[PDB]
Amino acid sequence: GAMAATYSESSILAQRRVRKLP
Amino acid sequence: HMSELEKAMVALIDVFHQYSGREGDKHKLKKSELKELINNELSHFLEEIKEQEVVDKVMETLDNDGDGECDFQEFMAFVAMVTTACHEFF
Amino acid sequence: GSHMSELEKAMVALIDVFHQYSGREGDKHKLKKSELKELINNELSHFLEEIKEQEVVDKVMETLDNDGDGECDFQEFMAFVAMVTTACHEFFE
Ligand SMILES: [Ca+2]
Ligand SMILES: [Ca+2]
Ligand SMILES: [Ca+2]
Ligand SMILES: [Ca+2]
Ligand SMILES: [Cl-]
Repeated sequence: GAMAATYSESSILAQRRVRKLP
Repeated sequence: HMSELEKAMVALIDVFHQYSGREGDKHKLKKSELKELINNELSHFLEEIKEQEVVDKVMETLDNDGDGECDFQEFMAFVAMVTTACHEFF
Repeated sequence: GSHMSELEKAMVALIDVFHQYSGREGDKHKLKKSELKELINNELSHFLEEIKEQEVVDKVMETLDNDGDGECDFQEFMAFVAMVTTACHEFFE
């Protein structure tokens, strides 16, 4: 049980070019 | 042919939608929803949350627009924090 | 619950895909522009447009790189994943 105490332009470009479906 | 990375991303959306949708604002996580997510879905990585003070601290950290709740963008920051912390202990 | 959750297995898949690409060349704990490109073109082929121009990978790495070493460590990669996931969500409203 290795747990912590819970206190711890180009992307629009490559998301815009996601064009498909004629 | 969707990839492991992409499936992983979609599951993040799905787990957010599941918990945000229970109570109140169906698109945001309130404290109680956030706490259940951590106790039900992150139990092998995070220590159980039992105290309200802790829920409070976590939400305050995550909440960047000051509405007391956690939207998806704020949740993704949470997943990055946590995932990064685990990567460091593996 | 006691089983690894869908969430926990997603996180694990993120760690694995990173080390899967970061381990190829040079530093095994970082993605050079070379390695980042391959990751994007093969694993985000439904979310991001394929990269084939050098000008592009230059710009992507510049934005991801906050410590200024010209490479992407895990923390920086998680930021990238956060950014992309947020976008797909945004395209589901
Ligand atoms: Ca809610
Ligand atoms: Ca908020
Ligand atoms: Ca490398
Ligand atoms: Ca770096
Ligand atoms: Cl949503």
